Amino acid sequence: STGSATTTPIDSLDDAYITPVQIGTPAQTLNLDFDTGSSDLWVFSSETTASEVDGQTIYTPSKSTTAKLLSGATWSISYGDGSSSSGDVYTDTVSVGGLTVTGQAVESAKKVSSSFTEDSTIDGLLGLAFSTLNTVSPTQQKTFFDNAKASLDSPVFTADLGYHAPGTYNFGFIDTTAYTGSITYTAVSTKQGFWEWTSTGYAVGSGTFKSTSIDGIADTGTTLLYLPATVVSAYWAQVSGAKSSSSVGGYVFPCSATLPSFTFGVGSARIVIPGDYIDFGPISTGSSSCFGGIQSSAGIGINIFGDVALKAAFVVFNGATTPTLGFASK
Repeated sequence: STGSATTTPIDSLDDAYITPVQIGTPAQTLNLDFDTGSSDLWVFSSETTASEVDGQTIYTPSKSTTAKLLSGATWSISYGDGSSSSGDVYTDTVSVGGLTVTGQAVESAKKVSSSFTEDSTIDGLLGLAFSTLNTVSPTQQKTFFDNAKASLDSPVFTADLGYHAPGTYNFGFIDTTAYTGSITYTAVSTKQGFWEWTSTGYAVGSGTFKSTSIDGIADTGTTLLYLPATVVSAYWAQVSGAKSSSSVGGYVFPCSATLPSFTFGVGSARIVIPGDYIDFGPISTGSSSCFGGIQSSAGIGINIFGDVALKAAFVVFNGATTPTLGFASK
């Protein structure tokens, strides 16, 4: 089997991407944030505290003839940005782009943090990291991809995120028309439950490529590119007037600036992020100071190849017995 679904930016800045997902019988379609940095499929629901729902579409398990309460199961998650959610668990039929999994754990939110309430466009998350990170207790549950894998034509999914435009998540096949050149594959460590890999270096604009190992995670659920402070300082030094602002919480730059590209290495291959992918617009409405899309990871504990980086590539998440990642230009 295969599946293919369009993923759409939630706003004009590409702050996140939403993908329609069919849950239950009859189908209830919710727009979920596909997140290769986490491993829970959770949704706003008829059980979510009413004051914490503000425009989201909800899953109502009582209206699904295939929903079954997973007795005794609860979940609770906290994300790297400080947001969180928790609740109980159903199993139900879940379909993405024509690919159907029966008995998928659907984690129904009883509580969500304010950042989720305030984002009316995201109805939940669909985790695509390794199932070892799933938070369901006392019996950990499998991700959608883990449940689908054995049925897929090939045990892979691909992320093709657009810049200011829709893109595609495919399951079970590699669309050879969706990229240019070849796909370069690179080793993955699953020891932390992430799609963790080592970039071979970087360049700023037309500058020379610096060969240096940068360990980080491929994370579709993170907006920005978080890299070591040395790398990030080298980037922003090429933007007149850019500075790190403690009050704003990262590098800002004059909105009148032209941003240089940023290149990252995948083996001997190179992925070029155009400068305009690094512009996240005014820090507040009407400001002439703009927020940068490349930020320091120093306060995180891990480097994160988020959407800024991933949207410049066609990315293969190869879930074979020994997982690997592939990157192609497009």
